[PDB]
Amino acid sequence: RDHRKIGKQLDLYHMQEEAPGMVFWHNDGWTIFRELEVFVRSKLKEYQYQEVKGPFMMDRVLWEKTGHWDNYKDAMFTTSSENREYCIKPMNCPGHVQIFNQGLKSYRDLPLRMAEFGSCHRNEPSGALHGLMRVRGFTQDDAHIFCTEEQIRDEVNACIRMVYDMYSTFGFEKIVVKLSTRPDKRIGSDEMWDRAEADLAVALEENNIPFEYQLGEGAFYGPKIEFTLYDCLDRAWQCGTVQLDFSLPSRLSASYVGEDNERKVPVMIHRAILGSMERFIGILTEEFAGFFPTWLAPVQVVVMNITDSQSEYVNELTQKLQNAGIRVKADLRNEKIGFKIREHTLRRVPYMLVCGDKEVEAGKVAVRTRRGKDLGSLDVNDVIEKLQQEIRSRSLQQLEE
Amino acid sequence: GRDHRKIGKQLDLYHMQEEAPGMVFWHNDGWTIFRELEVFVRSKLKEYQYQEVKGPFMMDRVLWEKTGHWDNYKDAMFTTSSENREYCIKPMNCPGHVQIFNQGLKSYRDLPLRMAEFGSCHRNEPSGALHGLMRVRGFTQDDAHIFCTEEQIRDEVNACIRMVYDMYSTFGFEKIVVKLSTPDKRIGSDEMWDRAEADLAVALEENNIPFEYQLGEGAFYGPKIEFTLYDCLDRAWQCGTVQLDFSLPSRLSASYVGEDNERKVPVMIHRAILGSMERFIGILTEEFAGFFPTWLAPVQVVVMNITDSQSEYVNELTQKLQNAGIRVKADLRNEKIGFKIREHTLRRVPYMLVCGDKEVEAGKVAVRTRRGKDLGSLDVNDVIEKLQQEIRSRSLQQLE
Ligand SMILES: C[C@@H](O)[C@H](N)C(=O)N(CCCCCn1cnc2cc(Br)c(Cl)cc2c1=O)Cc1cccc(-c2ccc3c(c2)CNC3=O)c1
Ligand SMILES: C[C@@H](O)[C@H](N)C(=O)N(CCCCCn1cnc2cc(Br)c(Cl)cc2c1=O)Cc1cccc(-c2ccc3c(c2)CNC3=O)c1
Ligand SMILES: [Zn+2]
Ligand SMILES: [Zn+2]
Repeated sequence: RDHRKIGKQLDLYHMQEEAPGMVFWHNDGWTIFRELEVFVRSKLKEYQYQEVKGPFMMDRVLWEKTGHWDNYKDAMFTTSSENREYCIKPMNCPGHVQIFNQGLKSYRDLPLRMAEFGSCHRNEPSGALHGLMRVRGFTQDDAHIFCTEEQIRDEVNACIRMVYDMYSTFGFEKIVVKLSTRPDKRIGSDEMWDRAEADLAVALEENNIPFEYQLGEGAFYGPKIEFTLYDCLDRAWQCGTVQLDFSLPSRLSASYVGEDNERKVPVMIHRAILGSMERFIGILTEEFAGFFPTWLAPVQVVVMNITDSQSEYVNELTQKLQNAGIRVKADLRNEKIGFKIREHTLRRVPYMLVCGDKEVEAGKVAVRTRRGKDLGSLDVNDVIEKLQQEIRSRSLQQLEE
Repeated sequence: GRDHRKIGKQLDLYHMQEEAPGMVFWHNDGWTIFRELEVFVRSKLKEYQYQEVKGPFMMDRVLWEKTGHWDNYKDAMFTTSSENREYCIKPMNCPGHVQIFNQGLKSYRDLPLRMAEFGSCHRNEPSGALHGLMRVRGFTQDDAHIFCTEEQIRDEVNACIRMVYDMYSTFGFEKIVVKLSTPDKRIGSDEMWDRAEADLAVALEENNIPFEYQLGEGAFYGPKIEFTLYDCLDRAWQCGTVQLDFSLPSRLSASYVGEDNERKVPVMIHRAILGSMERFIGILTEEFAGFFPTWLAPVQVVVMNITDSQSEYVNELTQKLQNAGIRVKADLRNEKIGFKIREHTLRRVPYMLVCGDKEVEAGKVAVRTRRGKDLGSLDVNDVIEKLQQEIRSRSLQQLE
């Protein structure tokens, strides 16, 4: 269960010292990545998020106004052009605000949920890099919610439900939650912090979630909830975060027209559920030990013949699975069936549809799982329908009997 | 008029600001168009048997010096530093494709290798030469690199040519001008070039493509075919390029084991069809004047009521359309039908479905196009089936 080994074995990705902590995604690895994007994208639609794309770099002058510059200048990649310095974004928040500030905003437009698969870059020390876990070039399942103070509880509530919903898909039901409270050096009144910390607390209570405090461990611009998941080895991974921000909107001159017609500053909620797509793929790899659920599998089905006599049955059957939308390959090589099964089992293909003389004559197919189970000879159409159901529902488990 | 900058703001597709010169902020409706365009290309990538990869945002200046590109293009390259090492923010995806190829023992049977990528690229263009989505600093390339044998070239260039006219046809671009670039300075032998310039020439003749030679403007590393498509205003846009590279593979230690077990440096075909995804979206925005084909439209359908009596019938039809894979919104606002229909006609919504008492009673729906054509009250299921076909076929034309 090492993502760096399974990564080389299943030809998912590689990394080089010409680009430290920046992944080269091969075909099969990029297929897992994109299928994860499609999953999150379906949750963005379900939870009523917009999806945007922001530039890779912006003026240092803009990044200076955020108040992150002095603290994290050493971690930020810079580049120059025509006597102007540009930062390579390590965060998507300031870009999301620029999009928000285009056109006059109203109380009617809030809550405004702005998601992005934000390609971010951090100048992290090369010694502290490790595979897909610690990287320089990463992609966040990021979003920023612009809302009123009245709307915070409802929006954090929705973020909490979204976290547990998405984690359940991958079989993560043991979640540790930590609410980080006002730090010694903070912006805003104590009353603002009382309400904000309460808003996160009540939201967790409203979802019947037991949690604990990380005292004074909150950011200077507001308190945060952090979600830690436990894999099948009972190893703790901090992935999810819901962070309140009473600073950045004001800094970058974000405003809307209230119901009383008074120009107000929106509250910003920073939220990431998976956190780093690269790290989460890393975690899933070790979690499943290369046995990715069918919907994530780079190749979901290999249709294979015993002899040359079934070559055209395989081609017709491969075409049907293709048309059904299943990631299917044909193995028509001059090799024994045991060799074919052995090779595709090693590559962790969920299903191997074996076609012999008896399968052709009956219009059926023999299904073998990568675990080595034999489901017997089934009707071709009934099998496709079942594989479609297993993919559509993003099921963790394979076909029974 | 049909300015992509004006339409971009009107339909909330994109914005650009001085804090990021020649860099696009893709808003929700604009990012929807962008992604549908990616899905379209991916459908062609599957059809023409292309694998899809993703490369690093930046690589060491050492690698870009080995390519020979630093020499004359360093002034148009973005550079950053980390731990006393200089890195180049890539203006191209070619070197990164070779690194993926180099990882794994490549044989002659693994050729041809068709490696595609939506390559996030950056070049430091003069700020004065920037305009809209057409000339930018930060762009996205529908790029691919074909690793093939010297003999496989002509066939793999045919596929490329076929793929160009195929993809251009979808958006309704039939007027294409082609140019074969043959230079005083060059790598390798004159016999090599006599076959390389002929591989491109015969491929265009076989396909009955009239082309004009551009003697000199090719490259030292090999010749190129440039494709220029024409919009409804007869404006020229050089979008497609097919470039043969004999240098970069060898210069970046690329090799495959041949049929005779001899280590041969593979030939690299550089191909981009749309070119810049943002520029194409720019051309498309002006071509259609914001009236995007249904399959590209940010919002494809709006379902609306005449009174609060049909509100539930609307919410149900909305769900059935959403379940059918159609981008649909419901308009149950207390506004006159003429107000509603104008707003979605202004937003260039292909289809406006209106639900009156007569529509509810018959299980039907009144269909109006953004062109103002009243198609009348039709069976709900027959409409959804007709809309599905229009989207899944990527039809330029609406229901008449
Ligand atoms: C949730 C999202 O909207 C938010 N914007 C964000 O990105 N956050 C929230 C907390 C910020 C604390 C303060 N903080 C922390 N680190 C910084 C680093 C830099 Br550089 C700069 Cl300029 C600012 C900061 C900064 O404000 C950080 C965040 C959240 C989730 C995963 C990751 C994350 C995950 C994996 C990796 C990395 C980051 C870097 N290398 C990896 O391998 C980062
Ligand atoms: C087809 C694809 O695989 C190919 N590799 C490629 O990227 N090419 C073609 C090969 C010519 C090399 C000459 N050339 C031109 N400019 C450079 C700039 C830099 Br910086 C560097 Cl390092 C090298 C070069 C360089 O070799 C460049 C290419 C192809 C198609 C569209 C565009 C292109 C389209 C739109 C925009 C830009 C570029 C920049 N700003 C825009 O708005 C660029
Ligand atoms: Zn943020
Ligand atoms: Zn190239």
